[PDB]
Amino acid sequence: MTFKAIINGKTLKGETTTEAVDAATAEKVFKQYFNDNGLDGEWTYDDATKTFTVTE
Repeated sequence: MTFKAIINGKTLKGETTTEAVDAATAEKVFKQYFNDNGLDGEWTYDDATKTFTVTE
């Protein structure tokens, strides 16, 4: 199922999207992207609107 995760930090912008079949599918697919900045933030799961909230 297609999804859209958003990232926003104290003074850092962010915005992207990705598809996931399970709650872990997006967590395992993002674990490779998070390395880009090397952050340790968290991601929320909102199927009601199909959007994941993240704070860098």
